[PDB]
Amino acid sequence: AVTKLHVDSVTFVPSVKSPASSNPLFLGGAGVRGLDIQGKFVIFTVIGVYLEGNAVPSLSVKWKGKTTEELTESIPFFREIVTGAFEKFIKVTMKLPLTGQQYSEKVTENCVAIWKQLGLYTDCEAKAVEKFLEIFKEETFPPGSSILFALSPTGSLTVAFSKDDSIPETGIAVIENKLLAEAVLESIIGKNGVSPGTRLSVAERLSQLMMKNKDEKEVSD
Repeated sequence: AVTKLHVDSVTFVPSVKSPASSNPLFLGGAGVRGLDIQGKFVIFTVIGVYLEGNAVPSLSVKWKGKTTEELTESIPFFREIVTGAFEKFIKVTMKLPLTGQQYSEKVTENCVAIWKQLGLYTDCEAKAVEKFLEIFKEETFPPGSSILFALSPTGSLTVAFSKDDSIPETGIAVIENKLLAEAVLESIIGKNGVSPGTRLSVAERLSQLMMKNKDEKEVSD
């Protein structure tokens, strides 16, 4: 069930080693981030989402048996993935050239308003966003380069970069803020996310994996 995925011209492998924990993570799903510009659907980035193996049995408790459609429309299901006490990893590969400032401002364009809406915006989050922006401030990402995000089980966000599809053995910096960490993944597969394709892909694959898990345990190690 955990096969590689070909999205646009990129190929996401079945498993990657987390630059933060060095633990293996399986390919949950992949898709593109694009938008209609003057009549043409322009693809900006190609995204892959990886999850920790223990996430399958964890999610199975409440979601085993749900169909792809049921999981795709489920706000609670994806919120459980985003806030789950397990590691998540995101590989964002550029198709179009993007500057670190453009990209970082795009990923965080809604989180502040969202946190204020929920009454959760504190100085900790303000500092986290500032740090996030500083990390990307002077970076440039040509087509083919990648931005890697590792979300720890407790909410720490590790940021790393790559010139291609390779995954570095360690990250660049870590932002210790659960809300910002979750916001990065939410911006992709959440209800207000930018990639319907990635959300659908994750739903489809997890629906199948949760009905297997038991005695197949394909996400072990």
